[PDB]
Amino acid sequence: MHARSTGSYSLVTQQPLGGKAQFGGQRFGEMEVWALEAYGAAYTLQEMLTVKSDDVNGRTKMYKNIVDGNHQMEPGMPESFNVLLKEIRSLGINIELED
Amino acid sequence: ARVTVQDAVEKIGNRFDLVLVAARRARQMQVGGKDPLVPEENDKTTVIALREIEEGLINNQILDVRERQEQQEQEAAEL
Amino acid sequence: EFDAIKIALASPDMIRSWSFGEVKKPETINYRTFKPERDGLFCARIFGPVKDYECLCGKYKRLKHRGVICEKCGVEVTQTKVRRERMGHIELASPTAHIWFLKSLPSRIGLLLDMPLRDIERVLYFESYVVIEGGMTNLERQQILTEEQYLDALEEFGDEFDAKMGAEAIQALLKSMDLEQECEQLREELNETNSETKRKKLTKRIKLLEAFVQSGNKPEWMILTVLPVLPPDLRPLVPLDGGRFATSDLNDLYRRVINRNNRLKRLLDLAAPDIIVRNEKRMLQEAVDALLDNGRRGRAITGSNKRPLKSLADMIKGKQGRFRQNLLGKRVDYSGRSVITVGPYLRLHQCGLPKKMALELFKPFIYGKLELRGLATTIKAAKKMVEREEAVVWDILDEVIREHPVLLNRAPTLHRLGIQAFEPVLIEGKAIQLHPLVCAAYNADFDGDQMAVHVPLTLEAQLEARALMMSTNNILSPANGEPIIVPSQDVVLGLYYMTRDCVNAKGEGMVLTGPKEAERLYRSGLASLHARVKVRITEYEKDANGELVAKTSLKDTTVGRAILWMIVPKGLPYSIVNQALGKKAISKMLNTCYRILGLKPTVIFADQIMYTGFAYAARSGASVGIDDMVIPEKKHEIISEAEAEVAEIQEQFQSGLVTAGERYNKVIDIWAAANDRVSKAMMDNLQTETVINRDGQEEKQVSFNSIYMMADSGARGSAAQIRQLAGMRGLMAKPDGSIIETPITANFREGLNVLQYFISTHGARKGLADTALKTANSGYLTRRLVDVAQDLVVTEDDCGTHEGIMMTPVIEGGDVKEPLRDRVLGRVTAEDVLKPGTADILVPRNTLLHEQWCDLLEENSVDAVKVRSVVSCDTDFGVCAHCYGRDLARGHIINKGEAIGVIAAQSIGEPGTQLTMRSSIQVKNKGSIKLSNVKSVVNSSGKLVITSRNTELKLIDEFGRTKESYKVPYGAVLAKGDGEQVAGGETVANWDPHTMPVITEVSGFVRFTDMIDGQTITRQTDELTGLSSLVVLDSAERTAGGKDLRPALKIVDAQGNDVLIPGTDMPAQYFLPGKAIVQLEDGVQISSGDTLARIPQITGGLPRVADLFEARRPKEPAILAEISGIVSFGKETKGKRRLVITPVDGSDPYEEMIPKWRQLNVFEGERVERGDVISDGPEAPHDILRLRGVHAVTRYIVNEVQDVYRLQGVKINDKHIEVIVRQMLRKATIVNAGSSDFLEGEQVEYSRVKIANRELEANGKVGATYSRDLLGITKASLATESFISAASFQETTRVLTEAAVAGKRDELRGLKENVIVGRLIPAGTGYAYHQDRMRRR
DNA sequence: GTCCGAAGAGATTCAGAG
DNA sequence: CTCTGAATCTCTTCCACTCCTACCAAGGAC
RNA sequence: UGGUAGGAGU
Ligand SMILES: [Mg+2]
Repeated sequence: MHARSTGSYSLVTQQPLGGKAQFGGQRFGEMEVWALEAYGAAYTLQEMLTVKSDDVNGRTKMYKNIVDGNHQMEPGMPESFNVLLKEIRSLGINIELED
Repeated sequence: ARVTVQDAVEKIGNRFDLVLVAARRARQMQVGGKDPLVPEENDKTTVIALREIEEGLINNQILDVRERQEQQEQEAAEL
Repeated sequence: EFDAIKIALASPDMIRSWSFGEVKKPETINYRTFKPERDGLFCARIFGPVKDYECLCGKYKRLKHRGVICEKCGVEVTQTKVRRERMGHIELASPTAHIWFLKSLPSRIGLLLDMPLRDIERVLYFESYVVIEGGMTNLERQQILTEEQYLDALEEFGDEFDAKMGAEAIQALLKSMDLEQECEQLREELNETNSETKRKKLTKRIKLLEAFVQSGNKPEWMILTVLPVLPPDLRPLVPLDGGRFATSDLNDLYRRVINRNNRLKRLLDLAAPDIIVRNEKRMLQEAVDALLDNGRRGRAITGSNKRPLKSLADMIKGKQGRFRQNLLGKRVDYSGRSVITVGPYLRLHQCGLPKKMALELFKPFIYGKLELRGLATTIKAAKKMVEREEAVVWDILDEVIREHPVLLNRAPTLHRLGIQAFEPVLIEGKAIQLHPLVCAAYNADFDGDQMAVHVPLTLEAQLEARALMMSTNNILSPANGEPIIVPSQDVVLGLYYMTRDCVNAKGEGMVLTGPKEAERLYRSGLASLHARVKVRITEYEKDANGELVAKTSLKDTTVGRAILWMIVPKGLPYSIVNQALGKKAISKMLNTCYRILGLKPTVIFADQIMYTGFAYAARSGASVGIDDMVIPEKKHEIISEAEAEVAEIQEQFQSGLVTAGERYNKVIDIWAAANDRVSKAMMDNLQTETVINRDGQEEKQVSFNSIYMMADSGARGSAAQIRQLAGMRGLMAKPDGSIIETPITANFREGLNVLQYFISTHGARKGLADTALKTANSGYLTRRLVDVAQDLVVTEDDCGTHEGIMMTPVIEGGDVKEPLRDRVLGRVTAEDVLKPGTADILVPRNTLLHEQWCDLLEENSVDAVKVRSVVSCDTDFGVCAHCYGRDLARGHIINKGEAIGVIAAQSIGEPGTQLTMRSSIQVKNKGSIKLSNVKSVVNSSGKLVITSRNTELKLIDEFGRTKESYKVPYGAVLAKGDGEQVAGGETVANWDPHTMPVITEVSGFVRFTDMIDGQTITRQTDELTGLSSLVVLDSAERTAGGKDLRPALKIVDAQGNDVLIPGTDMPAQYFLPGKAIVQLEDGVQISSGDTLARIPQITGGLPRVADLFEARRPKEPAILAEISGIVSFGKETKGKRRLVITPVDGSDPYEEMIPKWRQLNVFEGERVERGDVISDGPEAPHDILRLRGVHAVTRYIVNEVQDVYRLQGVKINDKHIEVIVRQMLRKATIVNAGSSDFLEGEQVEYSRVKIANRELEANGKVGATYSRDLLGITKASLATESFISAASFQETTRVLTEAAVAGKRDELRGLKENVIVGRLIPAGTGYAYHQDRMRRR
């Protein structure tokens, strides 16, 4: 048995999931987002992808909102995507979020 | 402790915009000072909004017209 | 903010623009001091400060200073978080080629320069000199020569010969080359080559040059002059917490590259001899190659313990890369995991949840409630109070989780139902309590199984889980309409025990007032649960629309059935309860309740059924014992008889009378017969074992044996399990697959000796390994299927198209494999269905077929109905709601925004674990004979021999469908004439497969076509006839002269003139294959209808499904007729057999090769229809698509996959396979460019060409013509328009390079791509937001 | 105080053949 | 002797969640 | 700490 509400995070700002060793969060694997989006559930998928995993600003804003009785959500951008952007830019390939 | 959604789905057939309208109504209740229309009995705002949608007194057009009335009241207080 | 992601090859100017500084010193942060070095990979000056809002130096460490730089430190005073964003650069002393654009299958740098990749590799590593600006020299600049050859050239030419070494020469050639002039020259060459093989790779070079021209990038940017460095925080030197620091294996590679570059710079300053400088340049280039892609070229540089270093490329691709591990597999907070256990007290929508787990998961909600109520003033006080788990905290917790659903999922999530939402109830313990009925969908087994829980935080997420994911909503599986909840193990056993009758029991013959009286009697013990009685039952039937009328009558039912009637809802009839109520009966009753009374009564009924079944199964006290499994008394006698027979056969073999193979086959047959007899005797003794004496005389009844009760009810076990428990275990196969001669005589009730146990262990281990690998194979197939069909979403509502596929029941020479009503249920019609009464229509054009419409279709029983399908949908980027039809999970047309692609892929991939890896025609029933594609010739005997290669023998019943259809080979005689009914069991057609007869038109003399004396024909002696029979000699066997002339037979009249075929001017000719025995010699009169010659005469598992969806060409494919016409043979067996065909209206020159080892069965004279096979064998789907169109290949793939799935017993609707097929054939090649700007050889998306053609027909310009193309699922996924979806799937490096050179721009709009980005997916509840965003643009 | 299998698809080549 | 076919080599991928237990890694020289 | 294997559970 294990559970986690908020703990440590890695360099990619995801939770380490050392299991019970370092208070890890259960991984929402690739085959689970398929089932989440097969239901047509978009908002749950968005919150699991951004607010509970990588959006550090989203994380702190959501935590502050919950204790105040509000249940809003700021989507933001996951930090894993920015890490990937920097990784690809490091190979001389230009990645840009053009508007 | 509502167990089914089918009866509320009959009001809004898509069952996908039902989530959107119910979320909007529940956000209106729990964030603003709005008090529920259907009587409340120690229930979360989720089920309160769903029960209102079931009774037929809440719809997307109803929410839109209510928002228009609040906008008119707000602009009236300005002058 | 953003709306697209663009890829471009970065210029060195862009690299410098990104950089906030320069890296020159290889040394990283000092080990002895916490301070980062001045010019290291971790530099505070060129990257962010180590401490946020504080400069490294003390004088500027104060937080007040904003955006200031210390004069000596040279470090900004911003937060440390920018250290992840800041990037640096290093200036390489010498240009180095980018590895990705090299050493690849496309060889883009090689394709640009049009010189062999080995030459590039030779030049880069300083082996062969390539010349630039040759000028007046005889040899061209593109050619490459050796170093000694370069010395000879320089002794020949002093200055005009310029040959550079390494990447510098390549960059010089890239700069020198001009794209547009080479483009026009290559286009001219393409116009001049006129050979398709030369067009290959030349069109590729032209496309690469055009992509470089259109994109705003220059080829010289491919050669790397400035190398970016990753931000230091991304590659961290994490402390060990002990001695020394960790190395990310990336800082090591960067250090190596920097050190080599600095050493090369020092050598340049010192002006070292050219050999040493070239060696150092090679070392630096190799270091850069190792940094960018370790192991791409040569062997990967290893840090220690023989573990290759993980380069930058290696940490993007693969399962361990960002794309799979982190972007799509983000770990989630507010989650927990624990062992699961069964709770029968729970309702359907509820689930157990430990108090400690609930307290930990819902902690922020508890804090908020404490702050609102006022017990805790600050967050720290609330945290301390919760850690103390005081009394008030539990009361607050009960309020929080009162109506907050939690998401529960199993470790493997195959179904859509693999994750479901429940309303939690606080329990004590450490195990999650799960509802027994729910566990069927989860595949949970309650044997150490674990399940993770997740908490939806936002209000939208809570509403979403309640509306969609709650277990009460998921009643019907999306794969097929059958219910997903069903009483499984103990509830079904209890219901079966309750609803059963005993011949004599306490309380028999009573007449009761109602079900309450029956319960009262059973409880008080006056009447038994199985006593037959007469109970007055109030039965409600909804004869009126929305109204129920009561019907009361006396019924002959047992006490148990009457007791069960109380929980049944009002609408259902009483006929369902009166039976024995096995598992199928319970499932049917639940489905009937769902059909009649809706959802809420069905949920209440399911809960009541589960409770009642559990209670009465417990009260029954069913148990298993060693006396329950009874061994038949005749087993010993049957075994003795079988052993006597096998000994007799062995004795016959000893004398040599019977061969060893036939002896083994007879032994196998004898043992199979003995096993069948033993099993039948045991089952007969078991099922009616109990004999009850009632009111005097004895009587027989169905036994109450506990094992038999378990088997009959379907609760557990089967016929095979009982056969193994109380009978012969049967013959067991060897690992190779052969059958062991001696079966396992002993059952499991009695002992098994050592040898029999070993024989059993063979198959047991084989099956275990089969399952262990089936898991992984099915997982991979499911992943490919999900990705190939991610984008499909029901976008529009109606297309108004008329094209559709034809639905007919599948008849494989026997009983109906699939009833017609099952395939067409829930699908709309493309065209109005015609009534069997002529000039009348049964069904309108665009009406959706449901149970009632199908039933009305059943009465008229029309076989062929046209149905709109997914592949025929004309809507671009999605399908309409009408083409898809029913949702298969709810009784409704599919809603807009449904993600049908993922549902289809998961439904297909779920049964994958079940799928393992490794004459005369007589009709059974009477009916009318239908014969199609037939050229019958009758002889004196009245038999009819068909000339056509493919002809269909069909049986018509009274209502008209083909009950049984058999393929009739060419040359099969026919018993009874067509159009008349034939009695059952009568052989309609007869033939000898070994010898193929040859059709003739009129009796007369024969002389062989292209007659040559002796070589064409030579008599062969036969012992049976006693006279030599003419046999056409083989082309190789006969001499050259005879083999050059066509071997065939021409009929001639008795007078001597050649016989011409009736109805045509040309003289009759009949095929004579090489080495074919001819029954009637040339110069011998024949009879009408006689034969002129004789010609001598596959996986069902998961790999078959993988091959079907991959559309791989079979090892031995079949050839077909590309264009209809009369067949001809221009040249025979000269290099390769040549076939020419000409259509009637205008002869068309045709060329075709037929291999010798492949037999050719098409007649030389008979006209062949387009798409007819010339060689029997497996058909490649590409040929089917190219010849017979999209509908035929769709039908073929659907039929084959369904036939594979039917054998295992699974049921998957055809709509999902049709969706996958639609996703497969998305690309169309341009037949003719037309007015539109599309290259002829280029391949474009079918939707784009459809849009362009529609725009052109809107104007006066003529549209382009296209040919559809079929691609495998892997190729289709990798060839999608967006590079993000392809990069996340497979082959990240290849697709990234292809997008880099082409400068692709990704518009998102996908499901996987939006998931990667982090936005709302276009499907489901995000559809409204996405369409609003589209409208605002 | 500081520094140096196995399965498949695909690209390339290569031997036959006219 | 160009030029469709067959030989070779060469790259890529082989499920998904945990429980853990260890092995591993830049100096003396200037 | 972090990367590797090693065994095990479903
Ligand atoms: Mg289990």
